Amino acid sequence: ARFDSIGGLFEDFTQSAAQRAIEVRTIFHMIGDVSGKSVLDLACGFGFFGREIYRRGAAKVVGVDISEKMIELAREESRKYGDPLEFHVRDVANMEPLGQFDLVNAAWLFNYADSVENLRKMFKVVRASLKPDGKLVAYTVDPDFSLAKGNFAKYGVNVLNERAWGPGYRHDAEFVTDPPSQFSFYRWSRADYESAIADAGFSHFEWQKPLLEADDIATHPPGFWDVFQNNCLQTGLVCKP
Ligand SMILES: Nc1ncnc2c1ncn2[C@@H]1O[C@H](CSCC[C@H](N)C(=O)O)[C@@H](O)[C@H]1O
Ligand SMILES: Cn1ncnc2c(=O)n(C)c(=O)nc1-2
Repeated sequence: ARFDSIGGLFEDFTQSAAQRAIEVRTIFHMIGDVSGKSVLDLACGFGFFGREIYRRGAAKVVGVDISEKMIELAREESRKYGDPLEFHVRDVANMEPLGQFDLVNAAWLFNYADSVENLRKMFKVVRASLKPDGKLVAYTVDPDFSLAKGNFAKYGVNVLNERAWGPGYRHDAEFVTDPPSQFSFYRWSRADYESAIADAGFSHFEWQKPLLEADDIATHPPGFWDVFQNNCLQTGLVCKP
């Protein structure tokens, strides 16, 4: 697992990157009220979203990550904060269902599907993890990002290259950390996302713009967010059966 070599540097990135506050705000906007819900947090990393979802009143939270090192970090945080989250090491593309939840949160899962066939398998696994009236809240790479239109290093993610891969693109990148931490991600097209969504059994879905807000603009020099708005690397997504 690539994040076995990143470990705590990812949390360092979340504390220094300008984009992270926008991601977090947008995701909690899409999630809404979590009181009493069962929640599955996929690609959970050290558990940030599932843990804050628990703190906001969720009934039960389970986290899944392909990285044994990241899950060991997640488990240690739960011990440190005395919280009841449970974690599993799995590749979400090939995992067996863990129950049916009110809410699946997948912040930075689908951009790690390394083929369009695995993108489709992931959406089917998510649908099988949902009750009929549940919902998926996802955060992923915007299909329209183009490396030539502007890099994202000033917001925290230095994208290094761009290469055709299957019907999409693959990108090497690094989180802007001390020292930088390398990873690779995949940019699948909007059509392929929407096809994977429909074929998994989600009859409703909507893309969600990142919630850049007035105070974000006020606390940087004018134009700081121009690349973020003109060549955004990220987008939200909500799906319902
Ligand atoms: N196929 C897969 N199945 C499960 N987890 C995966 C995966 N591919 C990548 N990941 C995990 O996805 C995580 C991306 S980092 C994002 C962590 C967390 N969602 C947060 O936003 O705070 C890493 O921990 C990585 O190991
Ligand atoms: C995990 N994670 N966290 C924050 N931001 C990103 C990101 O921009 N991209 C492109 C990405 O693949 N993964 C991210």
